[PDB]
Amino acid sequence: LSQLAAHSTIPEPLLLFKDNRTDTHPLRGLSQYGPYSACFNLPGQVRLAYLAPTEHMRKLDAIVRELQNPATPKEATNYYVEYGGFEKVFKVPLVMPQEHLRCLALDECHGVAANGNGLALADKIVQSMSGLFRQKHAFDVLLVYLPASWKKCFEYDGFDLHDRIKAKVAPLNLPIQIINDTALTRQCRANVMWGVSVALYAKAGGIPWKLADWDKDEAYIGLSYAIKKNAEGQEYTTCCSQVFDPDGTGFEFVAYDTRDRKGNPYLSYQEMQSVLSKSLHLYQSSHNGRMPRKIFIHKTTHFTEDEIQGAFDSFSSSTEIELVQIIQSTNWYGLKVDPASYPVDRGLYQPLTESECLLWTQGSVMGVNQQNPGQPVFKEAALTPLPNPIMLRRFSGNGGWHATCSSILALTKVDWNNNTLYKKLPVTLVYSQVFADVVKQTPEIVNEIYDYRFFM
Amino acid sequence: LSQLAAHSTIPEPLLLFKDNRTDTHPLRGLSQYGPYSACFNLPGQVRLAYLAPTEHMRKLDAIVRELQNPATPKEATNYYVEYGGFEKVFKVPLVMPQEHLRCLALDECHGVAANGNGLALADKIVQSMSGLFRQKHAFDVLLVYLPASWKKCFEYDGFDLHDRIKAKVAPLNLPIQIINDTALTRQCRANVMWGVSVALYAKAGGIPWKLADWDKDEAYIGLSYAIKKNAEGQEYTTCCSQVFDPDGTGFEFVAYDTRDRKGNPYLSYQEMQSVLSKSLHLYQSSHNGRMPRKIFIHKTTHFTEDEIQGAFDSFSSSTEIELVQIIQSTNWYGLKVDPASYPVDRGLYQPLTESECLLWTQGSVMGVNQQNPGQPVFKEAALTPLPNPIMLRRFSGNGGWHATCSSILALTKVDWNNNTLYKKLPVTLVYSQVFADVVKQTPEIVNEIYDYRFFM
Amino acid sequence: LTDNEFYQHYLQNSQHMMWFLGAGTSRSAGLPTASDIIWDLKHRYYCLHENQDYQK
RNA sequence: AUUCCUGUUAGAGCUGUUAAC
DNA sequence: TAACAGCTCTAACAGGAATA
Ligand SMILES: [Mg+2]
Ligand SMILES: [Mg+2]
Repeated sequence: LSQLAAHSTIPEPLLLFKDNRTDTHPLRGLSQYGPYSACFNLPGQVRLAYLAPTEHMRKLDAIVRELQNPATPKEATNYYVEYGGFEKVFKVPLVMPQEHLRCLALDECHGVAANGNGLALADKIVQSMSGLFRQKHAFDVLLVYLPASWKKCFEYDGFDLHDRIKAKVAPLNLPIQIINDTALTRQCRANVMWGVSVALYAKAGGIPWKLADWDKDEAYIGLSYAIKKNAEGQEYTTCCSQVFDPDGTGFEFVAYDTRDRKGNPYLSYQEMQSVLSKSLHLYQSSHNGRMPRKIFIHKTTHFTEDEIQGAFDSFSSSTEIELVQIIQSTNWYGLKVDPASYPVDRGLYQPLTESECLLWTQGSVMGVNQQNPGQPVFKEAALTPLPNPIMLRRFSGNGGWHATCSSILALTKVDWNNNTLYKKLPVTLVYSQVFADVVKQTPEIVNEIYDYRFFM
Repeated sequence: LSQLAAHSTIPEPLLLFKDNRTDTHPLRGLSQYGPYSACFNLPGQVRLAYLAPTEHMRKLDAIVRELQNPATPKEATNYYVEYGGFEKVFKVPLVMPQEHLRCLALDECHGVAANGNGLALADKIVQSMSGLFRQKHAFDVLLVYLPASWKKCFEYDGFDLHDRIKAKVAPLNLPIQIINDTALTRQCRANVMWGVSVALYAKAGGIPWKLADWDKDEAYIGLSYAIKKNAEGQEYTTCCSQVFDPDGTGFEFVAYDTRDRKGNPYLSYQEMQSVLSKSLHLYQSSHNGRMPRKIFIHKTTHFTEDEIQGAFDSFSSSTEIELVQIIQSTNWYGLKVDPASYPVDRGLYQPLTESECLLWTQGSVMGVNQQNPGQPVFKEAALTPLPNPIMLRRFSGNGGWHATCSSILALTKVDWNNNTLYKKLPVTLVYSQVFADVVKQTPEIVNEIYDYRFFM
Repeated sequence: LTDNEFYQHYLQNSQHMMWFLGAGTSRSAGLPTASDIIWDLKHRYYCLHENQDYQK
């Protein structure tokens, strides 16, 4: 009775890179081959701009210089790869801004920060951008710096400065790479350089890497929510992200609102149907009208009867729907035996119940070790000694745990904002949660949809 | 035989304002709803500085002071609405410049006024404003005042004072709104106040209004030229402009030189394909890299056989190129009968022959007039008794007069420098002409592209 | 009449109830409405005479 | 907020099971 | 609708760095 169903370890998903080469290590492949989207010239050159107070601009130009020159990894050398220099590794020059492409924040921002007013501080930071907006064509990415003296307005109740800035500059189409003092004072340098460089390339152009072995006929959907603590009650702001590989070479990753008020994170019949309608209409527009054949709707909470009925009735019979729920905190945890020195291989899925499975999005990864090749690497070794798996509670499917598990595993590796090897959750869930935070901070965003490069 | 093809009256295009409240009449919509960028709060407060001889300094204060007070129109009262002041109409405070920002024209300028040296006067004015180079963050718009005593150097053969001043100041990236005695002289105060208020708000970085429901996938190119009277021959300066709408909410308007020597205003294969490739890259940079699905080109003269092929070879198959030539001088003119008491409706386009149509850019507009409500308004009733229809000659568009006619009609309404209802030409043509003058005066501008807010 | 009382009235006597459904239920059945039909017709009409790409 | 998710402190949201009203 | 049980989530903080 102690013998469970046999598991199968899904191998490490391959990532499409420069010249359609595949390598499961993102940074190693980027150094070796280059970005997938560099095959075409979406970014001609990464022209930057600075927005910071006059005192701390030297930090911005210093960090840009550090991006220009190669760096070596000091911490987590088990996984990271030596930086080859932005021009060498992304095959595109990184242009330092000239005098007019380099703005100065108003001194009134300091007064507002001393006053402890987050809303007015974000408004003033945005209003400082007019000098660059007269030259919006000149630059591609704006590096907004915030001095530590503004910490009092960085994060407090009912507010978040980063989300407010992102929601204020998203309709203005300019990507923004916010830099705090943390990126400056992080012990290691190759960490910050790799993260900032991949973010800069994604926000100026896009697609640093693309997941291979992706059927063009599947659209993956992830719903996630956030809470705004009202004085009387609460507001549950839920938003949905969508990923798919279209007929064109440009892999698409978008997010959107879901509309009024919600008291619970469970969508009703009409709201679920409307969101799903918007989703497959977006897919059809990106697929010249072709119907999706596989749909994956990942939700952090269980689908009610209304949500499943809305899913069933929104599509036609030809498009099978894979309604799956992702559980983050679970009691179970495993230990590999042959007992192994390193924890269980990443990607092992263990069918517990006919509808509930354990997926090991965390765990040892093979073939991505730089030093002592052949040794396994545990991404979260610093944080945890063992990997905590997630629970997939399939609410609607025809058959095959492998089909959804491999899709989730491949969706855990295409977060360009993530410096590390993978993510505990699929990019759909994480982007839906990020956009949920953004919408909760700024409710007047429900009108439009946005690409990933805006909010990553 | 006296029967012509049925004319079609294109409706008056709508303009987008704050909270996306559409209106045909720009100033009335500005009064009722405010600037388009008011929702984004992009300009925030507007901070402006002065640069004039001290003997006239007070005048500037006066007009600026009178910018902050209501004004009631006395001339063209049939169109102009009551002015409410910068604080009320634009929902934005007008900032009194401090003594540190306020500058005085250096004395030797007055002396060179006697010498009749335009280049020396312009350079001396630039050196006078050089005290404002370091304090670029403090102010947004500079208000250069040229006294009537300098009229000797205002305009003379081969030199334009305002053109030279703006050509010198644009590479330094600081807008100026040159003010002469005309703005003070001019009887109707509300007319000038609307003009200066809109000009200053748009020069700060805001957008007073935008084309309602404008397609973001169409780019409207416009090429114009200017004459430099060389000693031996002639010089033709050709420059292009773009008025496309980026993926964001705001919209762009940028002109650039088409470039070594030209004796004819017809771009060759190489030059035309180069300027169109630069335009294509400019459009790609804003829309993440998406092709323009349709391109409009407005040239003042006919397209050559080589020039059409040059325009074609610069784009892919998906792009639709509608080459159009705009002719202002025609023997035709229209009379409206039901004999209408008011001239022929604006936007009434008459297809004369295959690839030749008559567009009535000038004409009566319904519902715009303020006094005597419900009556047509003729903007140019002061100058001409009847409107002069312009003529479109099509060279490349596969089909459809409606697309080009509506596009041009809507384009003649987004000239912020213009304080009247519309223009005779699309903003592409007029801004290409203005930048052609700027480049012809100053040859050292050909390298860089510039926004409309500088030269407007 | 509040909706709950209407539901109770209908449930009490549901054996004798004609239904009348005109063009309102079709909105939610995945088929175009009257306005959608009008806009489709306008699209075909405009694309036909003014020669413009239909799918563009 | 270059990143990652490990914990702490709390509250909700769902399900229920009773007692009702 | 008022408690009570579990399952799971986010909301604020804090926090150190890949088998030693
Ligand atoms: Mg980022
Ligand atoms: Mg002007």
